[PDB]
Amino acid sequence: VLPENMKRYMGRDAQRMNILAGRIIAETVRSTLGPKGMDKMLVDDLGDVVVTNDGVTILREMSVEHPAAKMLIEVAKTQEKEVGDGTTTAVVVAGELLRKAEELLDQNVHPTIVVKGYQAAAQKAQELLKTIACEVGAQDKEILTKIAMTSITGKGAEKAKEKLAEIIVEAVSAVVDDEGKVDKDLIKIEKKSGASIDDTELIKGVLVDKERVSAQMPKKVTDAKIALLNCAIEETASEMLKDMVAEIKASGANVLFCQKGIDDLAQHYLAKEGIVAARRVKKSDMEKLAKATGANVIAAIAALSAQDLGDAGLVEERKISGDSMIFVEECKHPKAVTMLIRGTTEHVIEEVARAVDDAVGVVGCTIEDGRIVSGGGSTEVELSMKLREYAEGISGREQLAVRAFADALEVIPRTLAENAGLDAIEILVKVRAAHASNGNKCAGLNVFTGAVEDMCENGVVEPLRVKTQAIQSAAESTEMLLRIDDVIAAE
Amino acid sequence: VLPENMKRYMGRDAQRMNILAGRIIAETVRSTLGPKGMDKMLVDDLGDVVVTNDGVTILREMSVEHPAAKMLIEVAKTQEKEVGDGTTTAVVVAGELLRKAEELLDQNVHPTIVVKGYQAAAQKAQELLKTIACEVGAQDKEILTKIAMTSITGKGAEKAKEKLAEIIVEAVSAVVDDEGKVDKDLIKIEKKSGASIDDTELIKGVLVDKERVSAQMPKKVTDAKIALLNCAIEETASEMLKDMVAEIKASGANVLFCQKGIDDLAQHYLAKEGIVAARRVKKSDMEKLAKATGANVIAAIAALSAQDLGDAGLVEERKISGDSMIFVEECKHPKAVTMLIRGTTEHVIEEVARAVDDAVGVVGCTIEDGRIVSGGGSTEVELSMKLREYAEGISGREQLAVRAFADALEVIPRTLAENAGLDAIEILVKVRAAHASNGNKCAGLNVFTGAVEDMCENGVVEPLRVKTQAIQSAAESTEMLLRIDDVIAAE
Amino acid sequence: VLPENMKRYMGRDAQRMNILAGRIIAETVRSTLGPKGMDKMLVDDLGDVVVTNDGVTILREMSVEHPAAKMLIEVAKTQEKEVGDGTTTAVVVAGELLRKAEELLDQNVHPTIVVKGYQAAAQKAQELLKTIACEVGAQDKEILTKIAMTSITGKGAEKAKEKLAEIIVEAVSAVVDDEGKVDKDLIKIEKKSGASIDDTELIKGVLVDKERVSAQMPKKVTDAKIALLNCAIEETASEMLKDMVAEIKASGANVLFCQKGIDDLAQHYLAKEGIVAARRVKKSDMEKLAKATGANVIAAIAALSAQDLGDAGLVEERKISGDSMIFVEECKHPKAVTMLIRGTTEHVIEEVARAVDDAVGVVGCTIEDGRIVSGGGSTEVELSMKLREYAEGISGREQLAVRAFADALEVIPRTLAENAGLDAIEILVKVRAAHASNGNKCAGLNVFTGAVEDMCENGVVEPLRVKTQAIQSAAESTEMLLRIDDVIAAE
Amino acid sequence: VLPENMKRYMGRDAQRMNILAGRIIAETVRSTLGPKGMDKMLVDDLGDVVVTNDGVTILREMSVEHPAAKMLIEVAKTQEKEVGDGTTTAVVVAGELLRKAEELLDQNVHPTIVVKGYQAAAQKAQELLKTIACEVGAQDKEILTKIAMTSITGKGAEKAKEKLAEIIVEAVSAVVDDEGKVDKDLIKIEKKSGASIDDTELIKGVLVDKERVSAQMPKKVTDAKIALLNCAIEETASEMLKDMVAEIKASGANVLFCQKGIDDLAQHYLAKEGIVAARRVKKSDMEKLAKATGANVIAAIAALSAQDLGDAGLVEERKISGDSMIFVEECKHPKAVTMLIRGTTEHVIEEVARAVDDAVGVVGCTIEDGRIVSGGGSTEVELSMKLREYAEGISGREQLAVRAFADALEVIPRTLAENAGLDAIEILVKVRAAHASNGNKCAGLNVFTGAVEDMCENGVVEPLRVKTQAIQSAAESTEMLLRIDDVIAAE
Repeated sequence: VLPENMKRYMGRDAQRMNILAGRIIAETVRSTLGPKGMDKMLVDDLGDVVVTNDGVTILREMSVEHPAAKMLIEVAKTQEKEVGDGTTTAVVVAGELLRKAEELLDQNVHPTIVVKGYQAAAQKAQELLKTIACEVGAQDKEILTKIAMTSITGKGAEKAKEKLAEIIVEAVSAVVDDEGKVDKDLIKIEKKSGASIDDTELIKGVLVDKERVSAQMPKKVTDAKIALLNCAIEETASEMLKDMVAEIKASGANVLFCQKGIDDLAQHYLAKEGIVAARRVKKSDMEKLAKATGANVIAAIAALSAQDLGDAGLVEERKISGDSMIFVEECKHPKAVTMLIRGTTEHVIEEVARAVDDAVGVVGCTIEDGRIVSGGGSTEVELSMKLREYAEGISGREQLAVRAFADALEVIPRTLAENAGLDAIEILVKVRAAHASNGNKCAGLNVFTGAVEDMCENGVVEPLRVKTQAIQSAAESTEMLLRIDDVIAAE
Repeated sequence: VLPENMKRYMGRDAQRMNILAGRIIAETVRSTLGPKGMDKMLVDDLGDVVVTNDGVTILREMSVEHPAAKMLIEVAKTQEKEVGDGTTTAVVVAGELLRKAEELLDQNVHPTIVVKGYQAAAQKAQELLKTIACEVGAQDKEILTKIAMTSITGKGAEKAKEKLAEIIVEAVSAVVDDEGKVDKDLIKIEKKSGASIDDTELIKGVLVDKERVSAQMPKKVTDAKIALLNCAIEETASEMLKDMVAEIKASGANVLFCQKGIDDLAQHYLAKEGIVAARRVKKSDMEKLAKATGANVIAAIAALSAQDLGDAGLVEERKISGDSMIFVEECKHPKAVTMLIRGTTEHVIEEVARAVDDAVGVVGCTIEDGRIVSGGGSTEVELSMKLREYAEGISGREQLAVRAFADALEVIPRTLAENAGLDAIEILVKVRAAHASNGNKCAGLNVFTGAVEDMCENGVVEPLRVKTQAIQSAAESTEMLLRIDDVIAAE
Repeated sequence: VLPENMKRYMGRDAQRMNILAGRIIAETVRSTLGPKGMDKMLVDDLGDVVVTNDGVTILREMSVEHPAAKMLIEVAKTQEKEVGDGTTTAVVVAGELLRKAEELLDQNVHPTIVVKGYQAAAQKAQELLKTIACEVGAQDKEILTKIAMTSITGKGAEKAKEKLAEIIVEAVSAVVDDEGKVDKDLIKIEKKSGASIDDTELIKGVLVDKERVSAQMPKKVTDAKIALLNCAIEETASEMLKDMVAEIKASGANVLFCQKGIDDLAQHYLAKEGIVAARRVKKSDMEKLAKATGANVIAAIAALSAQDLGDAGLVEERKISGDSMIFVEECKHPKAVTMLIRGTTEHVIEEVARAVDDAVGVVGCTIEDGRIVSGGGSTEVELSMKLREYAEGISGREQLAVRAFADALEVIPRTLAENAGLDAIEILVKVRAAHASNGNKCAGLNVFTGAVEDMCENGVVEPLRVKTQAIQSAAESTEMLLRIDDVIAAE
Repeated sequence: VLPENMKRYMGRDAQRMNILAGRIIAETVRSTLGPKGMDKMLVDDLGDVVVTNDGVTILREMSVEHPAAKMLIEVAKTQEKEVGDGTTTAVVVAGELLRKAEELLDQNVHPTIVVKGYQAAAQKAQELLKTIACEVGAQDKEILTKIAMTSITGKGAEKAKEKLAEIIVEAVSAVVDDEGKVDKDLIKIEKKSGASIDDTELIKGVLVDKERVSAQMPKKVTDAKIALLNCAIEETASEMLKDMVAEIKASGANVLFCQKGIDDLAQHYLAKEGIVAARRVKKSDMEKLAKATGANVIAAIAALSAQDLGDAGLVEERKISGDSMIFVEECKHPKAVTMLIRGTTEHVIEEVARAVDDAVGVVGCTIEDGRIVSGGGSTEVELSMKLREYAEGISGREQLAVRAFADALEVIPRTLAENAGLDAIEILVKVRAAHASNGNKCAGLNVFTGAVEDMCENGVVEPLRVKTQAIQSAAESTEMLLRIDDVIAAE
């Protein structure tokens, strides 16, 4: 039926096969866990080399075959859609949770007991997270930079984490509009090598990596009237093409962004009419320009009127690290901003671009949801403490799964310290002792100095939503696996 | 003749081969039997992963080769066409019934005796079901929610089974029209992630997952005049295309649903005329809109007149979980309603969508047929009791098959308790003892607590039709097999 | 010469090969012999599963290779063309007749003797059948239902054999026209699941499984003027297509049956003119409609005139088991009727449809030929008795073949009782004893109770033609084989 | 040079190879020899099964490879072209004649002696046949039915040989025209199942298996004006096609036979003009109709005039065994007649059709040549007697071949009696004794009773031409072989 080399497992072997498939990914990602964790280099058939620490990105780029690992990927994609960050943590938690479930199955605990115990403990776990959640001001500069920096740290770019936090916090508050909802789509991530990471700046306008199509055209336009055409400026015969250019002139437009190309013949006439133009404009760029300038993207020139033109106070061609780019600024009511990321190398600012793509997200989450929690594994410990007590009240066979559920959380405090090169046993004893006496607001592990520390005092915090989503996704994906006991695959 | 690997059986081996083919499916489905049963993950050649408990769906998606299993599938499809739910139960009953038939053949009971005895006992079985059938009010809220919840339970979504029963009972009574017949086609199943299961609501109108094709177009239309065109709004030259748009305007239409695409050039002119439009409308959507608004779907614009326009009090673009959808509501006499299913994950509400597709069905059956019966295997036990007495009066060789027929019903009480992890022997003794003394309205097994209970008191009931169809289909499909003694297959 | 695997026989081996080829089919069909016989499931390369007891149908669907079995098929097709029923009996009789012929060849009886003896005994056999033939009234309700029921019995549908006999007897007398000839082509066999077998009814008009192509069109037409066009209602441009519709209107036609499709544009204009239409009409349907309404099927609209329109008192769209069908009734002089077969399942009424296709045939034969005979093997016994006496008068070597010819008839009394599970020896002794003393009108075997009974008293009779055709075809096909002693096949 | 499997013989081995090749066919046909002989079933690659006794037909249908057997086939085709019947006899005589020649070659008789002796004896053999030839009246009813019946006997259809002889004798005398020559092409052989062999009748007119193309057209035409067109009645546009129909009407034609198709549009207009039409008319049918009616087959309608129309008193559509056929009768001077052959089965009248194709031939030969001879091997014996005496006068080595030539004739008296199952030795002694004493008009073997009888008294005779052609063809084809001593074949 199947290619010679392909193997099949069934019944209890299908269960172990599935846990092992989950173990392959879970083991792969848990080595990237933490600020002191490693990264993966994925190299495709075409020679494209992608180096990252992002779990779902690794899972999207690599070649995963087994359905079990493919449903794990779906969980990783949920993590991205909801939080962005914590892609590793989510898989690691679910990984150990599955290991504990398989140990229960080995201990002759019926799958219906494992499911019940997990779903029970997860319901209380989220109640406990909401109980220990610390309320903060949605627009508090301090916590806004604390959330941001938490994600930033453990990266080479953390040398400028103060500048990075500044740019992201301001960008979020800029685009939040009302009080409030943060739409990431209002902030563009633009990256150009040159200068360093400290130089990165937020530009309240639209910056595109385009130049003025002809050396004969003006290098700047003031009180700019922006026209957006998706139809190429290409017409046979210079008489009709000239009329086209005269029609663009007739609109009162001074700046022309064409999604498609512009014929060299048209570029001559466009220059004669004093019209500055940029061709081959990205679909995204056409949209950002419409958002900022209020320009209306027109299909057919016949539909283009003076009322379809957008406004910009100044559209100017500027050079950065030698490269000519167009800055669209001083717009009446720009609904888009551009973050210009600087750095010593393209590949460095490629990492920064992704790092801040997350940071700008989690800061927005912190504003939208005014509950944050301490990091360094403090919450996971709190949950281990209280759920162990709950397990005793629950009793029966269910107490077996509930105890394992709570204990599963210890893979994070442990593997974190393991990647830090710390004593797995002693760290866990000293952290749990310090947590138990001092509290959750006086705990967690600082792998940066290699000692138990007050994570909250040190500004090591993360949104409640991140923590509760991690529990939600992990628990329901574990139950998902547990619900399946028969795999029917086509050839 | 046949590919090396393919095997052939003949005569008595063809009989055993056929029973074994039926055993393969019957064994596969009986593991999914009950609220505490498992589910199957079917993964095709393209990577599509489908996780379900539905028997016929499993049989449609999987690759079945043997003609015997393919005719079993036809039985499973009959179960869907008639009842929807109970796809597993029907196969399991028929499975054991075939096993009992093969035991009779082993006991040297002529196939004509097995057929006669089964057809005889099945005739009395349906008389017995009609005898024990409990009459209920067709519009009794209580029994309507009891039928609904019976199907709902054993699912993760049962946490909100009260909300789900509420939505389905109201939806059925809404579309029933006269007293009465329930047409499922009048209720749309729409599912969008966001919120939870408690939030699911019934919208007396038509909701489609479409947006306003241009940002320039109005976001809502009051006293809406809906036009339905299946011809794409695509015409070479802006003069003729403009005339087309002017012709749509001429109708008095304000809302335009086009089954095909709308050219960007047309979208400009449509906006200029204040016409709101949605393109690429699904064939189903074009029909639901015609049903609700009374709009007449027009092929050629030449045929479109003002008399072909449908009415809606308000057609409005609303965002749900960020996604823009069109709500068509306040129609004069809407003949279609939309059930908007909410939940924390797309894959969760994918299961809810199917769960309520059945629930809305069986509630409609309960209204149309005012007879319901107790669940938990109580009927199957009653039948075992009375048919054993009947068997004694029948006598001859026929009594052998009649006794086996009645005993075959015990696979359900047994496998149910087996999936529950209960004592197969003791449960059956305690249930049959409790049934015999207390009655059928004071019996059945509650696998939810793992004890014999009053299923009727607990609202664990199902339509008589479900139970009688299970007997009808199983008995005639067993006889079908029994009638065939020679398999003639092409290469 | 031939593919490795293919075998060749010659001379006396060609004779045995041919008898064995005849034995393969004869043995296959004799297991289906009788009301208590079995059926065959034929499954082709495409997955099509056909379950039947009809001999020629089995022979048409299966893959027969040997020329000898292919000429046997030709005999089976003659049986269908003449009688319809008795497809098994004919082959079984010929099968044993060939076995007896091969025994004679083994006994060193020259093929010219075997041929002479068979042709001699067959000439007297038909004289004997005409001698014992019982004359009945051509329009006697009683014998008409007896002939019908004889064919019907031994089927699951026999539970309603009284309703079925009623429908067929009335349908035959309805279409017989003069006194008389019954043309089966005047009775349509239509089958729709829903209800049961008792509900089957005869509709003196034409019922087609078509709906009203548009929801805008009238759902019924009174004093209907039916138009029949085989040209599709498809014309480029709405001006010419409108003129086409106006031309149909001009005819005075109110109902339009188009053999081909109808363009959606035309469906709009057709509705505007109040013309009801059905497209994709089957070639057969176009003919039945012409027969009933007297409508003239027109190729080109140019040829269509008001004189070409047929009449129906009422053409109405009605729903049955939910499905929309068109009933064409109250026609002035309908020359076609439709039998609407009801039942609990499509596959059940698929069997009923074939069962009554035969029943309506043999009743027509009984009317056309006023001679019928008793069943249960009574005639075959009578023939064994008298031909044994004739054999003695004939003498010589010819008497050897004549004795074997008469004895060959015993395969039917025997295999019938064998399929019934009765004593092959004792049954034959008790039947022949009862026949010899009481007569042919006081004999035959009742396999329904498993005892010798008066088949005539019990209404177990069949047309003389059936019995005499069985002898004619079997004898001449045996002689056919006997005449061939050399097989010359191409590669 | 040649495919592995192919063999080559040379010199004396080429001679034996050639005799063996002739023996293969000669042995194959001699089993079909006589009224009590067998037949052959030839089955091709497409599944076509042809059962016959005709030698040349067997040789045409089978696959013959060897050049020697292929030249034997040419002899068999000469037999058909000249006589028709006696295809077996001719080969058998030549077969033994070749065997006797090979025995002579074995006896060291030079091929020049074998040739000389055969050519010598064959010259006297034909003189002897003309000497014993019995003169009969060319139009003597009695001998005309005797010749006919001789060919007819030994067939299942001989039960009606009196009816068959009647039809053929009348048909021949009908078409003979002058005194005389019989042209078989003037008699059509038409066969339709239904009725029996006694019912076969001769229709002095033309019967074709065609119907009236439209139900709207007249079913009969009196004083019919027949038009013959080989151009299809197919014209784009109804205006030009109508003019075409009007042009046919203009001719005065009432009946139209079109060799090609007739468009449905034309069939409408043809009916409106009262023109009856039949399409797809066979090329042969177009010719027979021209012969009978005197109608002139026209290519282009432009060439069709009123003078080209043929006459028939009545052209009428009649049903036979249900099938609609056209009878063209009462023509002024019909030059064609149709023999309508009836019978219980298509395959039976397929044999009758060929049987009478010969019978009508040999009766014509008997009229054209007023010499006939006795059958039953009487002539062959006479020749053995006289040629033995001649051999003695001839002497030398030539006498060896001449003796063998005469003795070769004994294969017919012998193999005939062998197929009859009679004593090969005793029969030949009793026949030769009876012949020698009583004469040739008082001899021959009657295989029908299995005794020597007076063949002439019993009406067992055949045309002299048949007998003399058998000698001519056999002798010259033997010499042909004898003349070749070297076979040069291409790869």
